[PDB]
Amino acid sequence: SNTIRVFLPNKQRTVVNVRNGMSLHDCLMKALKVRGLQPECCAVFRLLHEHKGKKARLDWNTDAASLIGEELQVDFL
Amino acid sequence: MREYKLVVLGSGGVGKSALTVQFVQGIFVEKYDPTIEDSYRKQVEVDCQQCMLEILDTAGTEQFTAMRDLYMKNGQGFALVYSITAQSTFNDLQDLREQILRVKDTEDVPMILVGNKCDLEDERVVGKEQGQNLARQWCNCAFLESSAKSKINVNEIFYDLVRQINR
Ligand SMILES: Nc1nc2c(ncn2[C@@H]2O[C@H](COP(=O)(O)OP(=O)(O)OP(=O)(O)O)[C@@H](O)[C@H]2O)c(=O)[nH]1
Ligand SMILES: [Ca+2]
Ligand SMILES: [Mg+2]
Repeated sequence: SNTIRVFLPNKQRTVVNVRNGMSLHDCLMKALKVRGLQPECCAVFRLLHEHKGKKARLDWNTDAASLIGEELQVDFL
Repeated sequence: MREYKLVVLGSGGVGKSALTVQFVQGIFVEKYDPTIEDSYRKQVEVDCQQCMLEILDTAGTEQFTAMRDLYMKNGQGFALVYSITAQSTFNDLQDLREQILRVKDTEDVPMILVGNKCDLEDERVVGKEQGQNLARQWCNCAFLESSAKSKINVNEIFYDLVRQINR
C-alpha cells in the first residue's frame, strides 16, 4: 500500500495515496486545501518512532515515494 | 464545550466527502478522489450552544470491512449516505446499519439517513418516499435529502445528529 498518514493542525488527519513522481507537497495539496491550510505557512515533520515520537523536519519538495509508510505531522510556522 | 464524534458512512461516490467539505470549508469538491481516511473538526453553534464537531469521513470501499468496527465504536452519531441516482448505494445501507448495531449491541443509536445528490432530479432512481419508508422502518430514524452542490440540507445533517446526541 502506497500511503502516508498525516496528522494535521486542529487534531485532524488524512491518509493520502502516493504515486511515483509526486513530491510531498503534491500528495498533500488537496488535503490541505479543503481544510484551508497553506503549506508555505506550515512545516512538515517525519515522526521518529525509534526515538519516542521525536519529530524530524522535512522539505516540502521531498520525493513522496521515499516516505511511503512514514507517519507525518504538519504544524504551523 | 462538549465534543461530538460524528461518522459519515456510505458506499463509494455518494458524496460523503462533498457533503463534509461543504459543511466545514463551504466549498464544493467537483472531482471524485476516493477517500482512504479523513477527519475534520469544526466549531459550530447548535441551538445557541458552542459545540466542537469531529467528523470522520470514511472510505466508500474498505478492503478489510473489519476496519469499520473501529470507528463505529468511537462514533457517537452516524450519517448514512446514499445517492438518489444510484440504487445500489441505497441497498448497501442495510448492511451498514446492522454492522453499527452489531458493534454497539443497542438498537438505539443516533443516526440520520441521507439521500444525497437531490439536485440531479432527472437522474433520480430512488424515490423520496422510498427513502422515508426505509427510515420509518428503521425505528423512525431521521431522514432528509441533500445536495452538496446546491447546498441543500447540508448543515441540517450535522445539526440534527448533535440534537439526537444530547438526547
Ligand atoms: N451533482 C452533485 N454531485 C455531487 C454531490 N455530492 C457529490 N457529488 C459529486 O459526486 C462525486 C463523488 O463525490 P465524493 O464526495 O468524492 O463521494 P464519496 O462518497 O466521498 O466517495 P468515496 O470517498 O470513494 O467513498 C464527485 O464527482 C462530486 O463532485 C451532490 O450533491 N450533487
Ligand atoms: Ca510507519
Ligand atoms: Mg470521500
